[PDB]
Amino acid sequence: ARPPKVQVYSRHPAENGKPNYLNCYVSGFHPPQIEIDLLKNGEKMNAEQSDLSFSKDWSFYLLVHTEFTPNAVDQYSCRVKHVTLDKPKIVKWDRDH
Amino acid sequence: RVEDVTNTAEYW
Amino acid sequence: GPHSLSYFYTAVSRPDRGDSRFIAVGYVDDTQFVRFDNYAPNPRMEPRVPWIQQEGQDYWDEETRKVKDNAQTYGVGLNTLRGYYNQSEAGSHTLQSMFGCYLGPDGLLLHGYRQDAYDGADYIALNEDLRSWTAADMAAQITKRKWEAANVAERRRSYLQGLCVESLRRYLEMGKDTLQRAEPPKTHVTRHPSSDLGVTLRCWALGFYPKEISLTWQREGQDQSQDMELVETRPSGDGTFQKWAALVVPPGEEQSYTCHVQHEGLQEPLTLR
Repeated sequence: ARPPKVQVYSRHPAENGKPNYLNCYVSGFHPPQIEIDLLKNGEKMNAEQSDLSFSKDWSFYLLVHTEFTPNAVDQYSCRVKHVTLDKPKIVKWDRDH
Repeated sequence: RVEDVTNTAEYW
Repeated sequence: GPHSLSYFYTAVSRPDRGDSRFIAVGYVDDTQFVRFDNYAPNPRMEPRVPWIQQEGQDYWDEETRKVKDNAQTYGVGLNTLRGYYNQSEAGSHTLQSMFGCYLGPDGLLLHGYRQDAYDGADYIALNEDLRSWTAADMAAQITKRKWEAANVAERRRSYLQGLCVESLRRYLEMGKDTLQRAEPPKTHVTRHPSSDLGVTLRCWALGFYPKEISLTWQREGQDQSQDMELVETRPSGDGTFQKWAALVVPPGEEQSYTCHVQHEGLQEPLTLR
């Protein structure tokens, strides 16, 4: 079993008030059974999930992405459930990383 | 024209 | 570099009896162009980029037929492998396959590959010569033995040398606008007065294609690369990729540090400060 790596980020540099795209990239995990959700202030967002694929070391990766408009109020994060994580791994979004 | 047409496979 | 046509198959057994989930994805270089999933009813091989839509019905019908038969093959393979390893029917298991071809400078196969893995680990692989197999353990040696006696390597090799390269050349022609273009990274350095009188400089490369890129920070007066915070290359969501490399310097040394960016879309290596 291999635990997932999680990155949360915008497609374009975040500008307040300006429409963009929010991505949660989860990689390096096995088995492939995984739950990935994007959260706005803790509540689940409607987002697309890429088709299951894997890297050269056979570990899997998925991308969950959706349109979003960042501001100085709403908080964004990504929650991942996998067998290797005793608790759901939550990574907060940050315009700087 | 892109995927291997496997016939006689179920052969591991 | 040499263009690539690659296929990734994932078959996941279910404890809920007999079927198994089957997912197939196809890439030209780093661009996904087709997908298949047996979960939805009336499942079809489907386009995932505009250019592949230039193909007619017969193409999609043949691809759908072939991947469905492959799916049933991997369903049987999961049970066969479970038998080989003396595992119970209780747990879920996975069977992965990656195969494909690289285009040489003469329009012929440069390198062809086929590899299978069971539960995340190497099961069996076709060798460079495309004529012999490498089994990773004793369970795979039964598969290696069966295959060796049925000349399976021959058909795999005739697929890789024939149909694969010709459809790769065909795909490079159908989407020459986007597939044969290298897109350079849009780079910029952001400054964050964060640490206790320490300044974080982060060098961003955005929107580059293909995947491969080099991001380093160099310090005037030392030759090696400087220690840094480097995130893994990540998809932008539109078919491109992004990356950044950050480091913290004393709050007076901003222009003593240079970020160097190497990407095949750049006419020459890039230097920012």
